[PDB]
Amino acid sequence: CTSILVGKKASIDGSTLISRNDDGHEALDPQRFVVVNPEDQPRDYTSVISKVNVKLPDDPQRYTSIPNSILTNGIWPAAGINSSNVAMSATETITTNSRVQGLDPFVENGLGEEDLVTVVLPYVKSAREGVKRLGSLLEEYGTYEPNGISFADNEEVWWLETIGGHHWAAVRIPDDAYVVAPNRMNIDQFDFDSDDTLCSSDLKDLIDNNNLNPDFENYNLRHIFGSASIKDTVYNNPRTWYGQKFFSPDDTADDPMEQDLPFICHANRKISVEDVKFVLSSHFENTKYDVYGSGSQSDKTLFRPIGINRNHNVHILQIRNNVPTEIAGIHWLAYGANTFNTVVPFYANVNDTPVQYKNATGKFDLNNMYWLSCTTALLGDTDYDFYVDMRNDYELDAMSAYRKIQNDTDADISGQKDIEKYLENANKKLADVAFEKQNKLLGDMVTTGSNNMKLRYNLND
Amino acid sequence: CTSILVGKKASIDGSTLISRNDDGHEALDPQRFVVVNPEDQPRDYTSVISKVNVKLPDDPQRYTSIPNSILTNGIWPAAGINSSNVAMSATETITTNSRVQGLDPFVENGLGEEDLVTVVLPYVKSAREGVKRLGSLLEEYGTYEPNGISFADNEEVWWLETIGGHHWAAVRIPDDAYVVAPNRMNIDQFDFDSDDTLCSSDLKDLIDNNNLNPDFENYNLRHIFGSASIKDTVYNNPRTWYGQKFFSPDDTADDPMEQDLPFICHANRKISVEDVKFVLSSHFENTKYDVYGSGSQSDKTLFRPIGINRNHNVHILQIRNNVPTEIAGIHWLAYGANTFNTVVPFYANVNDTPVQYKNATGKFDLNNMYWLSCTTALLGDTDYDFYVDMRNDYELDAMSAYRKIQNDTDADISGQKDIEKYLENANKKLADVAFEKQNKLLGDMVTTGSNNMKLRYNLND
Amino acid sequence: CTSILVGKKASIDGSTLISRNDDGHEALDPQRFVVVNPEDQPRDYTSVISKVNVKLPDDPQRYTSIPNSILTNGIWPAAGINSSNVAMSATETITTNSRVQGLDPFVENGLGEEDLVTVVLPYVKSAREGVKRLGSLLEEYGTYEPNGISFADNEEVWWLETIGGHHWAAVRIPDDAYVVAPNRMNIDQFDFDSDDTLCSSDLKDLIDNNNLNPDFENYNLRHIFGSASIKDTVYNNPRTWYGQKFFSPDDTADDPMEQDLPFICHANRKISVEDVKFVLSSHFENTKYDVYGSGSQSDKTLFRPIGINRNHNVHILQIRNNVPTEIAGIHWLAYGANTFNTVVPFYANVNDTPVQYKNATGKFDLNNMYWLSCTTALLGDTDYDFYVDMRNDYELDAMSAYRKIQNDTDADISGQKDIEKYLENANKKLADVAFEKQNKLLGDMVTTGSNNMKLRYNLND
Amino acid sequence: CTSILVGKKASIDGSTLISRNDDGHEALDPQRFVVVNPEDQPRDYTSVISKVNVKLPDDPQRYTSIPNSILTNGIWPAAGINSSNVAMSATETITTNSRVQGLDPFVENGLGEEDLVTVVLPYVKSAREGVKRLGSLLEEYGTYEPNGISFADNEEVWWLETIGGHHWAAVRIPDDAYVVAPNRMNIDQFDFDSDDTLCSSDLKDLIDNNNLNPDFENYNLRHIFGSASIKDTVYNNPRTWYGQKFFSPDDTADDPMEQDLPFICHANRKISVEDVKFVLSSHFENTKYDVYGSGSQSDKTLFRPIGINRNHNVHILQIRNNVPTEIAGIHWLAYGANTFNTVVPFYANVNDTPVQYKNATGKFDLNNMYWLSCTTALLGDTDYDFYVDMRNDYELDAMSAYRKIQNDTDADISGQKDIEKYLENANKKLADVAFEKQNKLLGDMVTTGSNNMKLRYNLND
Repeated sequence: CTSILVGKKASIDGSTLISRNDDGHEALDPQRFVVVNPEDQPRDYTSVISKVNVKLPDDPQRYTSIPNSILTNGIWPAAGINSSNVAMSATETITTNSRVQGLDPFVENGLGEEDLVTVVLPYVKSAREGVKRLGSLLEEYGTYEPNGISFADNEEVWWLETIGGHHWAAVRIPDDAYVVAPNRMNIDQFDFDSDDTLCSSDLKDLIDNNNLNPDFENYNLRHIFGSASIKDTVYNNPRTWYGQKFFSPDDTADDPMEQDLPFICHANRKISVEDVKFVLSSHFENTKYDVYGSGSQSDKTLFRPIGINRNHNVHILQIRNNVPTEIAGIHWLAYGANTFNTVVPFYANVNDTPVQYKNATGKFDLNNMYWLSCTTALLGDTDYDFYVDMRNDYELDAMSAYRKIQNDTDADISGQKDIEKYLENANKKLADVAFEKQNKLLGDMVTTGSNNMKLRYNLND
Repeated sequence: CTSILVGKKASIDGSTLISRNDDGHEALDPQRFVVVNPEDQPRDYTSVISKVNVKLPDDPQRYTSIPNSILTNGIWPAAGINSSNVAMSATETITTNSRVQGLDPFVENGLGEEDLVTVVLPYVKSAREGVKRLGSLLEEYGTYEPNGISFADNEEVWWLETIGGHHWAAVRIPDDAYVVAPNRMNIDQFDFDSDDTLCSSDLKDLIDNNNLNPDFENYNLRHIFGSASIKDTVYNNPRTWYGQKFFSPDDTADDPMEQDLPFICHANRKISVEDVKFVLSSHFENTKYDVYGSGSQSDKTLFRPIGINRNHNVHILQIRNNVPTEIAGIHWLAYGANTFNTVVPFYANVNDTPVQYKNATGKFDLNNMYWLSCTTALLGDTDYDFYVDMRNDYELDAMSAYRKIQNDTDADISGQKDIEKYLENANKKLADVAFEKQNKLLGDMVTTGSNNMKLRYNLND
Repeated sequence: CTSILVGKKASIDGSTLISRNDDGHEALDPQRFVVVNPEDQPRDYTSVISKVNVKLPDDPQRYTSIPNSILTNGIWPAAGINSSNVAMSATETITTNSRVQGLDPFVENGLGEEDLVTVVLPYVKSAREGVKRLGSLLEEYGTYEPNGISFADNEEVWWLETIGGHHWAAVRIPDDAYVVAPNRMNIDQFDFDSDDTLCSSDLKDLIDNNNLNPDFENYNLRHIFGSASIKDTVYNNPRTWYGQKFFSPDDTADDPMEQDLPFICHANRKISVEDVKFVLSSHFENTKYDVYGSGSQSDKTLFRPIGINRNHNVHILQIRNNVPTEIAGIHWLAYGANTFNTVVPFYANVNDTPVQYKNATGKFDLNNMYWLSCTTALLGDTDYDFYVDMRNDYELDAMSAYRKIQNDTDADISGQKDIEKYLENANKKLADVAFEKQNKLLGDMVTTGSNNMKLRYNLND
Repeated sequence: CTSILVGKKASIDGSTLISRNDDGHEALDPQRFVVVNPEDQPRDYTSVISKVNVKLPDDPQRYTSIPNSILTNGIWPAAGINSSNVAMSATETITTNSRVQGLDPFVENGLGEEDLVTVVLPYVKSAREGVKRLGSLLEEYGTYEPNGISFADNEEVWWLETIGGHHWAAVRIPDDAYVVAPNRMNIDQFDFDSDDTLCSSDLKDLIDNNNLNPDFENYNLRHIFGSASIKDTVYNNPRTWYGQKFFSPDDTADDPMEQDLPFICHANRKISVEDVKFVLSSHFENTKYDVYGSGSQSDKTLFRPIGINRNHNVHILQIRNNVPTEIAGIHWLAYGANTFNTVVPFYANVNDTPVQYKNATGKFDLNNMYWLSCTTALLGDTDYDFYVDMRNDYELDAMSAYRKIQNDTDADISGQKDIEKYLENANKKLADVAFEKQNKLLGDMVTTGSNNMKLRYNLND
């Protein structure tokens, strides 16, 4: 996974943004876009992987989610926005080390990424409440994974990292800052006296009493609890670097392998949703590390890209401030490898979701946006330079169309007597256009690509 | 397309220059050099592509133009000079983005490059009037394309860029400055209240009220309304870079991909017509990005060149100041890929145009300069290093001959009782010499090239 | 051609030097060393190429010359020294541009390189007079070529460049300076009012009144009248660069393509004849641009070398100051590609020339130094690294022998009752040794080279 | 040849050192180690090559020498130490130029390297006397070669260079300095009145009166009398550079081709015999110019190495100051390519020499150290990286053994009643150990190498 966080003074529109590529192990695994209404939310939750049992409050809020179609390993809701306009994305798999694992081992029947959104998001009314509730659950039930989790509301953005079986720490991202986070523990310098941090009450004592701190001065949490491995230099650090080079070119050096890139960054400009999707779709464009580029075979395959075949979904959760609260929450969503899709700005304030995004099953169905998007990206991968111009045209054309619908819908929000019905209609329009444009792109690729098949022999007359 | 603009204090002769390569989608598409006399100008205009219907004034001025021979997609006049010695070239396709397109979408039945010179140039008496008329027409009819348009008179040079379906902005190029503009939105730092700018009356409000501005301070129009894409780094920015490296070597760094190259520039010397034609004919000579050069296959094909197979026409519109107004307007013109042609300084103050430049049809005819020039450039492309010395000799020889004719014609202008007839004779002499030299060049290439054919076997005795 | 000029305070011996490689279009074209006595000089001269007719004074001075053996295109005397010890070399083909050619075109029945030494050198008694006579002849008869011409006497060295059909400019080289000049216009910064310059009386007015000056300040003649082309960067500038790198290493940068290398230079040491011959024989040794070196095929062939297959003759004209005037004039001479020859210091104060240097015809004859030298260089070219050690040995051995003869001849000059006969005998001794050593070199190359033929099979016992 | 000189304050032990690789034309040419006793020294000397006849004094001193086994071209004694503990090595072939050769040509019946040690060393009692005697003989008899000659006693080290047929100059090396000298004239800045210089009485007049000095100020003898050729950049300068990079790394730049490397140098540490042998055995290790290294074929063969197949002998002549004079003179000696031998510290104060070093003939005999060493080095050359570890072990083991014998012999010197018999016994022990270790090395190489022959097929069981 790759995550990007943006504070409300750092965005182009004064919104908060939290985002993640939901990358799995297998390339394909069908995803659904689903609103969980309170009557359908469990009060007695049991996980599939760990068999953890959690009793949940009887007053859950409605929330958007991105559950797996195939439920063999549980729900895996990934991310969503609740009716208090709180956003949450879980998880970014991060790293740990043997010194802390030796003191606080993973808990086999604890919580995992399978579970976190389901057991946290419906029950909180701010990003800080989300952090605190998740922290409480980790302390009580434990976890069997090293994870990073983002929270946001219209004011604040937070990043929480889990540490061993029960511990955790979290930082409020400054309003004017952004973060790019790969699969490596991220939190660096950490102030135990700050109003902008939270952690296990015993965290400082854990560090101090067990000689966990490698540094002569101060506390850097990933130095203490995380990794700085050789694998980090190729799997993780280059992703951070490329994102920081894009947003902070004059503050970022030219070593993608750097182990101490800052966590919190300040861009040279305000950040758009388009900017976030670009980085989340990237493959080190204009460097020798681009698998579609001009580098040697070894350089082209050295680094894990951000856009990747096993992007199952990408979500950008936006809580806007330039609008009434009933349209503030936007669950931007796309499926499949991010090179050939576009995120669609779905209104989160709805009771149901569009058919092309809700209805994927294990059966291949090109009327569904998961399967259609995956198919497009695979074809594109076979000859990227041949298809990229069509791709670029499609991106501009589709995003323009989404924004027109959003602008029109926003403009007429006043006086609507059935808001959810009004916004469900807007989301249907968005999904319809997204499907039509995705389908037209694949058709254009198939038509032009077929002219360029190996199995051809033309008379040039 | 690629455009170059030169202010009156920046030129070697105190003239204004606006120029463009008229690049199309197909490599070949026959062009004509045509004077549209007032009786030939429509009063009720309807386009072919969009079916926009524009009622035009009943007092059009005579103007030069470069219409397509084949009228399937409309007239496509490209550029010309009117009898008020105002020059116009339309268009340079530029870029846009989804945020502004979402607010002011393209207008399907609006104006396009097909139309602009025809509906603007005949009705204005200054460059500034051209800007204002085009602006009004965009507001009245809309547009379906993102375009850059140049205007000039003997005093001023202006660049207008269209923004969404109806908006626009324009900058007066400083007298001592030049611009190199590729297919990317160009206007950068922008003062709405400056004497040197014009724009939509609502442009600043559009930006401010809709959070379009990505920058912390000030207004940069291409930051706001344009693109800074990966495709820009290979398709657009290197052309700007190569031109600025040629004119401003000590003010230009060594990164062709740079996204924030200046719009307005100041050269280290005064600029000649020969200089402009060189840059408009270039292919990154003496860099690894030259397709005819020594670089790797990937480097050689990485960047879009300026001289290119689909140069349909190249024009340099010159309004001179060292001469009586009746010979101030010069419509420099050539056809086909710019590597093997020369621009000819046609006097614009004429009622008709020379046969070798006027009469191209869809039938291949090597007596016509469009077909002859394309044929020369194609053969030259097959072995550039073999033919370039003949090419270079021809360029000097031809340009010298044109300048002799111009100097002689200028010198005898006083007392001429029929100016148009006098200048038509001069243009006939220019076209006759241009044809003879183009033909001699092709002949020399065919004669020498035939000696070097693959299908050969010589006894070396 | 490549020319090198050295002022009297810049040479190791206080002499003036002017030199040139006389490079033709065809590789071989037999040359002769000939003294033209007054009775054999035309009074009614007509050229072969242009049919120009020039009435000449009835009092010509004796002069050395290097006429073509084959007179199909006229005499082509190249260079010589007259009995006033004035030296002249004509010409170095230079460049021009279309702006000046349009104002002052070439004159088809004008003077050319075929003619210049013949119509100027016999009639002047100083280098400055040479400049003025040539300037006057250009005004009276015109020219059909762009040319650079060197003049020298025991005090001064001048460089004249022709500009269009009739104009010209000339610079006196500072005493302590040198110049390296390729086939490109050379004169840069120019002070019209200096005693060190001469030019067309209307030159400044031509520039000022016709907007020829591209620079914001001052007058740079090659900026105004010459070229700075892409071809210059590979054909011309690297030769200037290599020479300046050799003489002025600490004042010369590392870009061979530089368009604004200085005209007038100051070396870090005094300059010898051996030095001049080295540069005139060079092929970018110890750079990737050496065709005999280690660079890529494209780098090895990118630049025009100074030593080259079409070196027809090389001459270094020396006017000495450490000796009586009767032995001051030395016409150093060699034939064929400069890689495998040596210049021989012939006394110019003679009435006839040595047979091996005088008698080349169109019939191949290895008893003649032209054909023998060409043959040696061709064989050497086939495996330069294999033959270069023999070459280097030969150069030292031959030059040592010439200097011994010169030293002995100089030492015994006092009291000689027939100076011309005494010096003719010395020249015969010089030519005899030159032939013997050239022949011995070729013999050694043939003997050793034959051992290394492809057509071989040896038993290694 | 390559020579290294070390002043008495520059050595690790306070000795003087002069050294040279005696490199011939053919790879192999058997050498002998011979003491010439006074009764066997000619009084009427005639050379073989030049047939020069020299009457010599009737009181020659005993001296060591390294004559050729095959006397076809004369004795060629190379180097030795006389009974006054004066050392001499002749010669290092150097360079010259045509300007001085033209004034003072080689003398065909003069002295050469064949002769010099024989006619100088037996007759002088100091290094300075050696210099003066050689200078006198050059004036009396002349020379037919350009040569450098080293002299030393326990106080001083001198370098003499011959100039033309009769001239010469010499510099006393500063006590704290070293020199590395290749086959190029070496003496640079030169003070005619220093007590540290000696030269031809007319040398300054020769320079001044004949304009031989190329420099604006001062006298640099190799600028005046030597070469700075292209061949120097590959044959000579890189050897100087590599030695200076080794001894003076922080005072030496990174251009091996540099023409003005200093003659006199100052190392960053004191210099050992082991250090000198390393440089004299080197082949640009750890650079791309190492023929046994990782460079391209052209880079690996571009420079002449110091250790080389035609090292016939290497000698390091040491006059010690830490011991009584009767054991001060050490004639370090080895044979064959220096990559696979070790220098042995023979005491010079002896009447005869060890059989393994004295008795080589033209018949191949592996009981002799010349043939055994050559054989070892050839085998080593066939796979250097395979044999180099055995080579390195052998060098340490052998040098350790020699030093033990030297230390024991030095310690027991007092009271030895027959000094020559005592030191001849020591030299026998040294030669015996040297042979045994050289033989063991070759045996180990043959044994391990045989396992790695191409002509093999092993069952891997």
